[PDB]
Amino acid sequence: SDLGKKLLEAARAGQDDEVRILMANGADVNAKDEYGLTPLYLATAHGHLEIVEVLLKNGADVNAVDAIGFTPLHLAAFIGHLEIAEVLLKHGADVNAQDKFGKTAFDISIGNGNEDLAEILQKL
Repeated sequence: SDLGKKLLEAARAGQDDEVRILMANGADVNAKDEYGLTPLYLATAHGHLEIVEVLLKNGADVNAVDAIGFTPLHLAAFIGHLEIAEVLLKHGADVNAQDKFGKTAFDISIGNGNEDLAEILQKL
């Protein structure tokens, strides 16, 4: 909560080393900000691969959703971040998870012309 706020801030700002320190001190990996978002979502939104990997290793929730029902996998599909998608899948991101309008991460990747990301999703 105190450390959760600091963790949300470090994820937003791409502060890799601050994230590692906060993990080492037991910060809430799934802290939520006033927008209802978690460090994993925020780091994914920014393309911060190292921070994503660290959060996942410390138990970050892959099923956390935003206001439209986007999981971090949906967001990675939208932005086209191949490596972040791959690590989310390795940690159990649900390839069948549907947003508010019934779209899977695959659907999102195709809608946003991210062909390479669509391929890794189709494979699973």
